[PDB]
Amino acid sequence: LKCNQLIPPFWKTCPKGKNLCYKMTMRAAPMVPVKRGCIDVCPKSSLLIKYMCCNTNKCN
Repeated sequence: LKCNQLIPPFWKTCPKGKNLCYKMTMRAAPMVPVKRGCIDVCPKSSLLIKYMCCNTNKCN
């Protein structure tokens, strides 16, 4: 599995046992996926911050 990076097509390889891709967005303004990488489990949505979790190549 590999995920995206922020702006640049650097992508970001997932380490073993950490094979989601997330992108962290705002609840108030999910315009910019401001944080990005691979995670063990789904980071959960909050009031101020939203996620989308997945598992696909250059998903996120």
